[PDB]
Amino acid sequence: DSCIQFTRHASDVLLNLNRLRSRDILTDVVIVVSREQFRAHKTVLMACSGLFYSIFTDQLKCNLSVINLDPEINPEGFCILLDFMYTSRLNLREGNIMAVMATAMYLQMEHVVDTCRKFIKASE
Amino acid sequence: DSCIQFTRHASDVLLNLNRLRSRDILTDVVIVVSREQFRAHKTVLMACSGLFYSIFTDQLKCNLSVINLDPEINPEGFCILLDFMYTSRLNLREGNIMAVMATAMYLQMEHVVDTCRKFIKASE
Amino acid sequence: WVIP
Amino acid sequence: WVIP
Ligand SMILES: O=C1Cc2cc(Nc3ncncc3Cl)ccc2N1
Ligand SMILES: O=C1Cc2cc(Nc3ncncc3Cl)ccc2N1
Ligand SMILES: [Cl-]
Ligand SMILES: [Cl-]
Repeated sequence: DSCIQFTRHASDVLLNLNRLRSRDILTDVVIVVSREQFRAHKTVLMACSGLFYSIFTDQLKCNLSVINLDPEINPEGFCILLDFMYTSRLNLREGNIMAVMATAMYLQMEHVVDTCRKFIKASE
Repeated sequence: DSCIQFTRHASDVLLNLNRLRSRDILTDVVIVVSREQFRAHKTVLMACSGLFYSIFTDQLKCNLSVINLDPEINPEGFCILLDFMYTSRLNLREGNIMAVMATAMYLQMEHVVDTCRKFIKASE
Repeated sequence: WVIP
Repeated sequence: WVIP
């Protein structure tokens, strides 16, 4: 087509989605991790994660307001990834890289799994 | 902080939100324009428009599944702007610029209003 | 704004 | 990935 494009549009949208999350506006699901609860927007979770995409496209699960993750999932690893989903920023540290990579593999967040693999390989 | 950032994350999220819109997945509102109906996600509309932000933060309106726009709003102008919201791409043409600017002013989409004003000024 |  |  002959469209023009606003360079900062996608970033501004994500920033506003994160402001709605902060203020708990229009959040429609609770993600339960080892008895730690995280409120989010189903559409943002689906846009970021192959696991959430599969869950919320399921005819029965699409209607659930609570999703319980596998007990092996670490709440801090989940929190870091949820923050990444809403900001593009990943708080990757020596002390959390293993939990973050394991959580990203479970959530099916391929780009996160990729940078974790590379950061681990650099330290060996 | 000491975060790393994935450059394409915001764009990939918006692309996935637009794929959900295309497939009518988890859309939660119908926007009615001069008897033309547009399905969308309330959170994306709020992230893009000052008008939708005000509407869906209202304690009564946040629960509506149908929103009727002012009858002076042109459905094509709305369609072009809804496409912009989900893609960052604006189909701005000599034949639609007046309707697009009027719709962007009503929807409170300041960056769109800005480029319309500049494109109009260049033609005078 | 840019030409994409 | 970048340093923001
Ligand atoms: O690594 C990843 C990130 C990711 C996101 C999604 N999301 C969607 N895919 C296609 N159409 C719509 C949506 Cl919402 C699916 C798989 C994966 N895998
Ligand atoms: O031009 C514009 C675009 C736009 C978007 C919004 N959205 C939000 N603002 C702040 N926190 C959350 C959200 Cl969702 C408000 C005003 C305007 N004005
Ligand atoms: Cl990812
Ligand atoms: Cl705008």
